[PDB]
Amino acid sequence: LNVEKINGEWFSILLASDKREKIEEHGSMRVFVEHIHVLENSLAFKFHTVIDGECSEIFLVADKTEKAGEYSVMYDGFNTFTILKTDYDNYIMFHLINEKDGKTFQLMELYGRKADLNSDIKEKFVKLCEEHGIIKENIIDLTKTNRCLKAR
Ligand SMILES: CCCC[C@H](CC)CO
Ligand SMILES: [Cl-]
Repeated sequence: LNVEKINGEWFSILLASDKREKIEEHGSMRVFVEHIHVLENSLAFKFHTVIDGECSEIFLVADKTEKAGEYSVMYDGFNTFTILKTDYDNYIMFHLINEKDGKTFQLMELYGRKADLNSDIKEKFVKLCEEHGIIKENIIDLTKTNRCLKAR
């Protein structure tokens, strides 16, 4: 991974979790990326989210941890994440682990440089989710939901 090449604008495409409530319409992890800025020691994200039907912004900065490739950020508990796969100019796949209260769950996210991605890429993501114990019923195609695109 050449992390500098993930800089710039992205769209949230598929969102998946082994704790489905977290990514349902009112879940804390139901956020829609707008950009990722690469800094020397971190990744700075801008997201939108819907709160009571209205779009709103969320900004997070994730710091490099002591494990190469891994980043951490506080948001609804303590999160660590890695980049699973990317071609830089079309798709990126993230894997995240949340811890809160002694409990954990996984999130996986597929982002695109455009507002949609083709079915081949989506199906490959779905298979990768399954490989992490995230079942097909726990993968949401955000392109058929409110992603706050009008707010970008
Ligand atoms: C890299 C994943 C960012 C995930 C996000 C904020 C922690 C929630 O969907
Ligand atoms: Cl939308």
